[PDB]
Amino acid sequence: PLGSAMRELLLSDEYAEQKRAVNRFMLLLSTLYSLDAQAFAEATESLHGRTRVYFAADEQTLLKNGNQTKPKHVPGTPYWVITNTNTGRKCSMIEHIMQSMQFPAELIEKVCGTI
Amino acid sequence: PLGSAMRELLLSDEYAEQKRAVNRFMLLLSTLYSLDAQAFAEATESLHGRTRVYFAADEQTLLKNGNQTKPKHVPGTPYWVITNTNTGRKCSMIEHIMQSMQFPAELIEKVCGTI
DNA sequence: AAGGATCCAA
DNA sequence: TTGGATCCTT
DNA sequence: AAGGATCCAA
DNA sequence: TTGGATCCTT
Repeated sequence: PLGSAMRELLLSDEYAEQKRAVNRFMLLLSTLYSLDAQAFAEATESLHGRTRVYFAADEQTLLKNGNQTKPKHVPGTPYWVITNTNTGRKCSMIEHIMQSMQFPAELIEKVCGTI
Repeated sequence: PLGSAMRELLLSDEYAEQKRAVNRFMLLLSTLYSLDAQAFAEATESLHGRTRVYFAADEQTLLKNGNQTKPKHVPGTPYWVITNTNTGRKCSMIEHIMQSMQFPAELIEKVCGTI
């Protein structure tokens, strides 16, 4: 929908610069939140593991529940994310934040493909 | 609903006779189908394993998918069921036929408690 | 010799 | 944390 | 001395 | 067959 903007970013030199997964991941998060803060926020609440919390508004909440997790700082928004995850999980946290955001499954597979 | 009939069976001297789980389970399936053949039937279609079929209209359909399974014969109706299953599963197949059939969760835990 | 837990594969 | 089915006996 | 497979618990 | 977090290095 507004996911033509996501496309821009997949193609962007900046997205391309990034050499690490972690890094593409935060850029996705950051941009998504910059589209709909709202839809992102909702998207987030439903996202978490068995025992670990994934997003949260501050470093600490994440350090508590689930222990070695790598609370990365702030995307470019007001959230904090877990980083101690292989790319698979990295992917699905995006699959999820994107499904709840109503992005076409076509995009989604692409996006996850680049991470 | 018509689950007071179920309640009579849990109490019945007949249900009480059976000493093995299998037998109680067959008596359940058997009784349930007697209530609503139609609702039993729809209940059934959704019930199956990763790779075994659980219910079927004949012994062979079962023997084929999945391998030692113990096609038991017939309840007292027209179906055939898998038997090579521990009590647990024997349970959840009842839990399933039963939720789909709209019995109150209260009953259901009871029932599955007596298997 | 049937039944079913207990163990192993997704 | 579900499901298959060996394989050890309630 | 971060990143993220792997490898191990539900 | 998913989620943790070790623990070996793209």
